[PDB]
Amino acid sequence: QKYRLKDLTFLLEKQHELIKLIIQKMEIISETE
Amino acid sequence: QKYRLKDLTFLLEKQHELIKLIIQKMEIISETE
Amino acid sequence: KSPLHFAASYGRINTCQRLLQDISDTRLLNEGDLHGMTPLHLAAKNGHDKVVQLLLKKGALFLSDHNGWTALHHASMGGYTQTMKVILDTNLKCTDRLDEDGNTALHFAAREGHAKA
Repeated sequence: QKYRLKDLTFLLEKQHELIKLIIQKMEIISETE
Repeated sequence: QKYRLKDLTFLLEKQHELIKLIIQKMEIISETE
Repeated sequence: KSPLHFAASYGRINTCQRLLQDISDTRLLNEGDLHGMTPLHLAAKNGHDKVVQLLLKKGALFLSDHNGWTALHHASMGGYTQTMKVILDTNLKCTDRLDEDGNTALHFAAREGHAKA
């Protein structure tokens, strides 16, 4: 289960990177400040 | 592994905050109610 | 009605500012959905303090849904101390409200384990 937990951490970090990319590429028009 | 689990929780909470930001900034035009 | 509930529930603030224009008919502001939750209830449930502040600046009365909860009940169930602090500086009379089972906001904040709340 330690091995499983390490794989989980790796996947979660990849996912976090993808989400940051989404935020930095999206369109923002009506909700701008 | 307790320490690892705590780090996992911290990262997941940061990610949740980012997702809520995405929802509150995005564009919604064709799928509006 | 349907757009305002979504905009308030997900913290989309500019949509709220646009919808709440020509302030004269407060029937839209203080109207709940099918569970009786006004926009204030939703904004506090998801923990969006700016939307709560904006709605209070128009006055939202602190009603109650189909379980007796108030905005403070939801904000405490979630643990969002910031929207709680925003609520606690207005009427200062909702602190000791009771739902259908005589639970206060403190009951929920303690049951869920939110120390700072």
